[PDB]
Amino acid sequence: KVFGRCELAAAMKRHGLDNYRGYSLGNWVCAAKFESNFNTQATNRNTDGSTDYGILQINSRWWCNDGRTPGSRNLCNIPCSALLSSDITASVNCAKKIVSDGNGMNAWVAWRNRCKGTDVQAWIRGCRL
Ligand SMILES: [Cl-]
Ligand SMILES: [Cl-]
Repeated sequence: KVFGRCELAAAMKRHGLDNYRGYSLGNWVCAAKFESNFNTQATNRNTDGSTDYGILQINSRWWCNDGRTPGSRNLCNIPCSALLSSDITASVNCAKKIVSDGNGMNAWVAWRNRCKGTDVQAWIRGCRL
């Protein structure tokens, strides 16, 4: 599923991401834009043999099981395929664990490089939330 911008904002808000660990909703929308283009089905192989999955490009080395990643810990206790669903519940739950890991949203490279320090509120402008 490719979410609309405000559609994804509303889903993330309903799932409790707005201000989660102090990160306003626009941060999460911005991260998803640059990680996945709001596409739940996005996958990308990493150089180390892991793969990133879903709207927030969650990695198979620590977070989810994809059956093919060396050193996998599956800390979210979910198959990586669950992170590709049109229902973002599993991605949100796992993202909550990731953002609580100590480095906040710096865990998402695209967030640090493209969202951090910018007017992230722009990502929710116009939405009825
Ligand atoms: Cl915001
Ligand atoms: Cl933080």
